[PDB]
Amino acid sequence: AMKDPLLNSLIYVSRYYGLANSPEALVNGLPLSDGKLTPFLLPRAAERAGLVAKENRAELEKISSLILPAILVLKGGDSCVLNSINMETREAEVTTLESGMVPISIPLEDLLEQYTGRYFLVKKQ
Repeated sequence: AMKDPLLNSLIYVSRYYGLANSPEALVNGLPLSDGKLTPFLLPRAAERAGLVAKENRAELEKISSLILPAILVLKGGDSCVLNSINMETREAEVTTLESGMVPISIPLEDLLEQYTGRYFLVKKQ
């Protein structure tokens, strides 16, 4: 059972890129907090995966579909992958710690209420 939301989100993106990385490799040599990744460590974890991750600020509806999947920082130390947003149906597709590796649909309103305004742009090295 995965408990680290940022690690779950990073593993999903690594896998989306066909990059095989144990959760172990991704945290190797990093100083975790209460056993978990934080936004401060995530660029170095991404490097260990063969990715580049960079934190940015944007309102949710300003994030381009073109850069997805992105990792959203959510209130309370949580995170998810943003896979897509449909503005017609007002639904977002996200991958959460509870959904594991499976993207799920949620109401856009719900994501807006938890989103902090900060996200990671993730791409291959």
